[PDB]
Amino acid sequence: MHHHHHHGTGSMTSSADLTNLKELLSLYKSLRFSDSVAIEKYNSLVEWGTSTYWKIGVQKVTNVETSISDYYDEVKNKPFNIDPGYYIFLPVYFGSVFIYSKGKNMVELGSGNSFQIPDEIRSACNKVLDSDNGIDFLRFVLLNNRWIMEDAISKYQSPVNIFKLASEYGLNIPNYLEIEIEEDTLFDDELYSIMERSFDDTFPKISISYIKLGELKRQVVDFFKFSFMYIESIKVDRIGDNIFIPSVITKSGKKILVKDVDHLIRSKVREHTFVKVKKKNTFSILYDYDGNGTETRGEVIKRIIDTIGRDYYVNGKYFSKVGIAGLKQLTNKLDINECATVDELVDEINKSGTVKRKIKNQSVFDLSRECLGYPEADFITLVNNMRFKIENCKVVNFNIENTNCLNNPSIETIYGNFNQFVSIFNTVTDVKKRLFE
Amino acid sequence: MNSVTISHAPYTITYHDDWEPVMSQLVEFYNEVASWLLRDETSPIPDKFFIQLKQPLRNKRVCVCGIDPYPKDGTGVPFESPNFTKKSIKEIASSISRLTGVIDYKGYNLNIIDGVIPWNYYLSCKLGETKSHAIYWDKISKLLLQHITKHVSVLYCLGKTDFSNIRAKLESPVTTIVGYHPAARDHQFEKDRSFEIINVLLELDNKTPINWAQGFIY
Amino acid sequence: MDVRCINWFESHGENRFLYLKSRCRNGETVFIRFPHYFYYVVTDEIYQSLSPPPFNARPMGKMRTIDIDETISYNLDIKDRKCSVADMWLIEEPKKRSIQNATMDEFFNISWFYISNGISPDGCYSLDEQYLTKINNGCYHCDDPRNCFAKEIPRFDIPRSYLFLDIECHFDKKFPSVFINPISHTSYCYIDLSGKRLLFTLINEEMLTEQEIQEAVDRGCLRIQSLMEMDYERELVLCSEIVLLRIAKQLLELTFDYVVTFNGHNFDLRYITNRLELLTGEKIIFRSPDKKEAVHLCIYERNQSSHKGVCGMANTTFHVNNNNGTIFFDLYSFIQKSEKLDSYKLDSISKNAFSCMGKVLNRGVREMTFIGDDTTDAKGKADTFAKVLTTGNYVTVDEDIICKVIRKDILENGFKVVLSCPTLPNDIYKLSFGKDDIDLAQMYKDYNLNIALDMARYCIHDACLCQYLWEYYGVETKTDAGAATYVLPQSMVFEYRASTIIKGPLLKLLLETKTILVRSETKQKFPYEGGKVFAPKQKMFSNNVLIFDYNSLYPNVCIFGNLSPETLVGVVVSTNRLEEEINNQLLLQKYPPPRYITVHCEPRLPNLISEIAIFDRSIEGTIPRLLRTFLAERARYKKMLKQATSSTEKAIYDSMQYTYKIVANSVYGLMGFRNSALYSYASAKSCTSIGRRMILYLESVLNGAELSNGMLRFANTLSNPFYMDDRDINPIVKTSLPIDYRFRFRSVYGDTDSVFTEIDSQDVDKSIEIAKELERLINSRVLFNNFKIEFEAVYKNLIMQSKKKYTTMKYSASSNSKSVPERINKGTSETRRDVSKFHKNMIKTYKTRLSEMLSEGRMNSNQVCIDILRSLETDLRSEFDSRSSPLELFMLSRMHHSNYKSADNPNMYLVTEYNKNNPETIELGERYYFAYICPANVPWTKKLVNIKTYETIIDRSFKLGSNQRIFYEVYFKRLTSEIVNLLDNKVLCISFFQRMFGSRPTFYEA
Amino acid sequence: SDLKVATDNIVKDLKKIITRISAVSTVLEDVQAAGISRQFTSMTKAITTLSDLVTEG
Amino acid sequence: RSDLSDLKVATDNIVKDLKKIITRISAVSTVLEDVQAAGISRQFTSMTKAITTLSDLVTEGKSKVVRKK
Amino acid sequence: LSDLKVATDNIVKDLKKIITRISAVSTVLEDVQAAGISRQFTSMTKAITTLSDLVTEGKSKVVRK
Amino acid sequence: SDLKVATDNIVKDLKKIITRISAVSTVLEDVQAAGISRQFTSMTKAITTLSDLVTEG
DNA sequence: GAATTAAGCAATTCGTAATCATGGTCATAGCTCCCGCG
DNA sequence: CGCGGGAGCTATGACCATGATTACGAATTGC
Repeated sequence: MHHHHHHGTGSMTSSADLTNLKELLSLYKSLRFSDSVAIEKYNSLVEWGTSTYWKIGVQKVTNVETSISDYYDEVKNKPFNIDPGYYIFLPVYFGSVFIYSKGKNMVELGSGNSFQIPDEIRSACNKVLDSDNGIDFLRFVLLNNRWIMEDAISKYQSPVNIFKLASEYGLNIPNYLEIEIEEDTLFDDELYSIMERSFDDTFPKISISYIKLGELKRQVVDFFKFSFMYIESIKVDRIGDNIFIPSVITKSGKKILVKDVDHLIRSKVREHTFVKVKKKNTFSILYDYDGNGTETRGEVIKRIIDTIGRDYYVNGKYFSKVGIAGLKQLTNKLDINECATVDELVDEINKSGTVKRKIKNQSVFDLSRECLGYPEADFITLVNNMRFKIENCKVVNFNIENTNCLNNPSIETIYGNFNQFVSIFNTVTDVKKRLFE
Repeated sequence: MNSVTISHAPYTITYHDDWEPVMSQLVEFYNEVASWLLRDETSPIPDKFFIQLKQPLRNKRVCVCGIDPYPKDGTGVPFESPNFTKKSIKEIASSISRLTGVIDYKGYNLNIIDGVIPWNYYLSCKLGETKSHAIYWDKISKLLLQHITKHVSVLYCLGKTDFSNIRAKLESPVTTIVGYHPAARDHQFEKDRSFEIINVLLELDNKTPINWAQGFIY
Repeated sequence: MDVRCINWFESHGENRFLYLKSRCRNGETVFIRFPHYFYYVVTDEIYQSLSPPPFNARPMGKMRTIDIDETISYNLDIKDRKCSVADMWLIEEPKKRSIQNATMDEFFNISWFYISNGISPDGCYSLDEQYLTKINNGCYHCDDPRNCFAKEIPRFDIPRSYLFLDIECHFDKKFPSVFINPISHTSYCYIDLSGKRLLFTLINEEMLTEQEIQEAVDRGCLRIQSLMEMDYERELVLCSEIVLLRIAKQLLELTFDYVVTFNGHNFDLRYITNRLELLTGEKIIFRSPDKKEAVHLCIYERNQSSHKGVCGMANTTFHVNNNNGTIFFDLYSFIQKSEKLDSYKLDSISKNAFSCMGKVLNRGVREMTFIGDDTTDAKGKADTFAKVLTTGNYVTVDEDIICKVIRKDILENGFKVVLSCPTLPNDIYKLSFGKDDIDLAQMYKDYNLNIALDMARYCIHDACLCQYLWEYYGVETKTDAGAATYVLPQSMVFEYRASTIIKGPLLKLLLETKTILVRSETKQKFPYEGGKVFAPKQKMFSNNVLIFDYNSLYPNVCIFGNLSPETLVGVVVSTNRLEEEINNQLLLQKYPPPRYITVHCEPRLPNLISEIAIFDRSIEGTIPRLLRTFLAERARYKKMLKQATSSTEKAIYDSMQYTYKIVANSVYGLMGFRNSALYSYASAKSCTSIGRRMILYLESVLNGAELSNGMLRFANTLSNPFYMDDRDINPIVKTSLPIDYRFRFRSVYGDTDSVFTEIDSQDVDKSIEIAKELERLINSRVLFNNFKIEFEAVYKNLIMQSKKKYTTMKYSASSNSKSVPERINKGTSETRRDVSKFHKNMIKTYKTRLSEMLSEGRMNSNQVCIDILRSLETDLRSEFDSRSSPLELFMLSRMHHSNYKSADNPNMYLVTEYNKNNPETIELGERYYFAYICPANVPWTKKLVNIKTYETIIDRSFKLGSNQRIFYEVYFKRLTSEIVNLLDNKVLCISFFQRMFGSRPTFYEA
Repeated sequence: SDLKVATDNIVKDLKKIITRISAVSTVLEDVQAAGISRQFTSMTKAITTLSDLVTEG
Repeated sequence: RSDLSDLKVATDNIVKDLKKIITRISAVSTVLEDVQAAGISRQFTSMTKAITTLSDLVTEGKSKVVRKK
Repeated sequence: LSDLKVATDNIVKDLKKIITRISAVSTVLEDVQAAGISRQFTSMTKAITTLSDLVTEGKSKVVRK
Repeated sequence: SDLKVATDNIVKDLKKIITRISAVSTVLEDVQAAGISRQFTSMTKAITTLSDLVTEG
């Protein structure tokens, strides 16, 4: 029976498994850059490598710290002399740092979770990555619902023409200035201030990254002063159709900018207590520090909501509003003209082929969840703890089964707005009935 | 570099300092297999059985493992042919020429490459026979290849039927490549790209890629 | 022309031929050569699209191709399964041809030869000789296996030839080497075509002096100098080792039906062929039946890599590359695959197999006479013991005392043997063929003629022991049953695991049903939930426990639920409860409950909350029709076993129904296995879900069941849980029992397919009668469709340590109160092979003592806790001080493999150190005896560090040194932990375990 | 009631101290946490001696 | 309040001020010991309530500053 | 009482407790003056003046000369 | 009603201390006499500070 | 020369290794007083 | 008289040692 081998080996010498191993190598070199999906693909491919070649030099990973600091260097807060040569200056922005690696998902620094981005920004990033293969990742900044490319770190080419292409497909970019130097100019506070002024961007920048033409391992330089300013109140500001930013306010009226809700709650900002800020020339930037109080995560979220208002819930990086919710919210989430009833809505969805295709592909629960701007996992956790009475795909009656989810105030706020969610869900079930049935 | 006594016909085994922890057991096995081995006219010269023991193992990171020497005109170094009449080393030269593009070569040698130790599993074969001295070289081959796979990172095996049990023959897990034999029909050694796979698997283990163009003889 | 198929076998390269070894009625062996093709199945348009024309193409009819893809659906908008009916052709190719979009490529070419030509591999066939083309004497060529193999005559008996052998080799060290140690003895059991069972042993004359040789000739052992002088009739023949090996080569080159040797491919036949290349250079040449090709005997090492964890190499079996049609059978590999024993060497296998009860009629000072017959033991056990005792030399008495046989007399229905035994008090003892109290290295060291004849007797005992193990396990009948059932060659029956042995009857099923199952997408990985093992509600039962086991539960689950990959309409999943309720309502409307069954399973993904699989029961699938065929054929062969009178036909039909039982149990496991041809994650997970639901249903009706006034009242409503059923749902059920019975039933435990019901009664025959009433009432009213339970046993004094670990006495349905209790132990330390025999014996005696306190009456557990702790303390200190118990009673075992996540595991390193230091090579899958050894100079140790570094593998050559000792403390730790887990109060047990070993004992929580 | 108003303004001044350390205690460093935990444990040792001296007499 | 370029001077202020109130409370400790040694009859239930309130206040102060990591 | 070492040790260790207690009296008087409650210190002034007279007499009588 | 009896007990303890120093003071010897004199300078400094606190109003 | 198979999970026990509760010890800041030198 | 050097008490966080907890893997049985 040696027409069947003694212990049969696969076609692991073939060129297809060679390309699979090269994909494993390229994904291992960008293991910290990639999302959770490419990490799971890497783990499955390492399992394949152990199954075939009996030992692989790399190993399966469970948690990966998402850090692009290997392509960066330690930041300095002292004035320093710079070398002569060509230099490209790119501002580093205040908001949450995100990267778009070759896994075609939007990777978040510090947690590695894949963030949900709009379709036009996704298409522009895909066209940027398909135009130029040599880009390792696309560093982005999320603040005030604006996806802006802070930097485009690549090995071979400069980021200047990459930023020009990003301007071509519609990605928002900072102003690039190629300013050369002759002598060893001391990079002091005045030259940094006039450089930030010459950037001429109204968006909040925290530091400035200078780019060498032919040298990698790029450096960020930050000038700031640690300050401790007393706090009057925490006020919310409108940055979108339904969502809000936290903005913490001192006694004098200086607006200390907060990166996101997670930045506000990991530093444990309390009313009438001191906070750690990075003092700048114009803006005030809160430090990325951890609070030292004994108050837990749910209780600090609860007291932040109680100070802001009980009609607010945490939606990822931004707070959000609840209230009356009819056809206009579904209209603005369908990016079409205003509606008074179901019939005009379904007729103009029949007019709009792309909108009809998006209705067909997306489920009714996902559509109605995105209509009211709910978080994904938090709303799944809320629905998974309660029962429903359903007739003809419509929630005619709902009652809550587990009270233990209501200690989280975001879950309680979505449970308060669940009547409007039920109304909008009945509307979208009616729409899906009058289109595809 | 180091030498131990042998009661039988080679009478001397020259080995490197990193080949030391297997030598007492290799002499123990050879002193019981050689009295029956040396009756047959071996394809390598019996003084050339252990040339590959004169090679260090720390600098080697990949091992090209054949099952036996060539049945005629055995040099004693695996896949070494100054005459270059052997078909197997001709297919190795063809595959490395497909890797590099270097088509103007007189011969090929896997011994001269940095990081490559060419290996015969069974260290000798009878003239005109394949796997003839397998029963003599079985435990010796298990011991010596276990030492190599403890030292090197990637194991490359030039036989599908011959090296099908290579995970049983080695006690420690190693990166093993059970590739097709160069003399195999249906052009399966022409089809596969195992040396590229060797290079990729070595960069997965943070090792230096093999300059395969070093093995060409001009 | 009437033949019966012996073996099927393929040509070794060059032209690829398939041969059939067959036997006529007169005993003449008939070989039929077939052209073996690479069979391929394509559609009509692919068949005409082939640029090279096929060698052969037979019209296979309109066969449906179904895409079996488990695609989850988050709504009920599920597309229909891709069924494409097309004309299909069997592309028979002499060379391997890569055909794009060729379906049914998973099956073997030998199975495609079998099903398409209508040939059963275990079948008797009248051959049309016009299709047979004669090649040479005894070999034919059949180019048309359709019309030639068309007449299936019934089964006729055949004179099968056999060569059971075993060899002995000289050794001064622990294990022989081939190159420096000669062969001393080669014994054979030459059963030829005439049935003349010849038991002859070859003596090596080079290990004897010349005066010793002529003394052996004068003692009756003839001496030969060549092959032509050799006579197989004389039992003891002296020769040189070259003549001995040429006799071995001549015997192995003979075309036997079965050459069977225990550990022979690994050791005996390999040593024979290697020493044959050594001394004379000859080779055991296996020639083809048409004599075109001739191959030499080369033992190829076949390793079975595991499929769990790191997918390391798990088992290693050694085989012979013969092409003459002989099924070279290694019994060591077969009993390694089948039986669960501590060591698989021949002594322990013969001890477990040939065990008999022997009463004592005559007692002596040193000669103790044992008589065994049908009164002492079961029917046929004493006859088997006499059959082994015909060539046997040593009998082990009461598992401890090994006795040499002085004189042996074979009775008509039993045996009569005197034994070298001390005088013993009891009358009935267990007689078995265990170890052999000789030291074979020293016995070879002082080698003289009496030693040579004694180990010739031991060698012929081992060679005939291969025959007695062959007939004990029914390996010829199991081989024929596996050939007919799995539709494999007779050589290929045991050498393949579940997937290849299901690919035959699945090929049969797919060609009757005109179905093709294809998997276009890749197969991804999910864990799921198996059967529901209930928590035992009481740790002890003084009452009887009724055992209601489902008759092949998961086959009935698949047949009932139509749980096949192609009958899966879709998998409905929900990430939220609202979509779950919408999908529940739309599943109630869209798929009606009689035609479709909705199986509420666990989620395959962590974000999902529900996963419902829908199965169409309008037509039955591959899994239900395959399992219905398996269960119907098992019932049919069991029925013919009931209407059989001869022991041979009874053995054939018993092996037939056993093989159908094994393959029907295997269909479950191949659905969950990812790489199988039966793979369906939805159908396997639905099988476990529906089986769990039936377990909950049968437990819930039997929880609190009250049989009052001759009427059975079930506590819960008798509803079919999957759908509304037409049958009656009234829980109060009339019985056929007397009115005075007022008994309460409590379902205390539940297995994967068994539900344990505790009746409050303690009378045995009453419990058996009431439980038979419960079984028939459940099968008539509680259960439904194909679901039937079989009452297995009444468990008297059932002692459950934990889940899946219990010890009890068997009172089966056929048994009664007057019958002797039979000890069923399941999952506890007596079945455990990582538990020493000392631990097993003491847990048996102390559990019997606690069973005795439960049988005497209600008395407090504090005092009994105290006295068991005192008796245990006395016995463990006496064992630690005296060390009177031998090395064998303190000896654990382990299976060796390479399925290890960590490369530096001390088990793998320990077996590596054994194979590197000691000449015995432990293979993968080998079971090795190990013990815990520390130097004797150390004192009694409370705390434990590096226990696994104290492991040392013990073989037959190992002797305990004076400076070394057994580490008894971990044995006492494990044993004391098992005592205190059975005990009630924790407080005294923790104090005892801290005063004896200084640790906190782990306690099971119910 | 001199000790009453004495304990009253110790309560008032200590509550002012608790409010200002509550204002600054979100952002305290490690060696600060060490030193002020030392200083607070010295003060609670002082009030433990107070409790023992006013309970026993 | 307002802006602090370095917190650490205010930390020196709270350390010295809390040292001052420890000197006050040790002073009232060793003068309450003096009036207990004087032998005058007193009722210190209100002192027990006051030190209970003081203990609650200092445990509130210690509950969120003592433990790191 | 020989060598007067124990008496000197006693009159060193007691006066440290005495200065601790009179600093405690001054500290608690500063505390109750910082309370804001109106108080009168006539008899306290009389006691302070007579203990000042006694401690000046003790200082005049404790001189080594 | 408590500080006056506290300083009365202080005056009584100082009376006992002054009488025992007057008893032992037939011989004092210079180094411990100078130490007690510097302790009396600390005494009159504390008395001067408390007299300032009672005369400041 | 090559040629593929390979049953599922539940559940328990024993040993090993990472992690943490508890406790001992050691620097270490506070911190408080004794002595002293101008 | 006033502040520095020094010496000794005194808790107190950081760190190390010991032992109990728990995940983690192998062995094994069961069904």
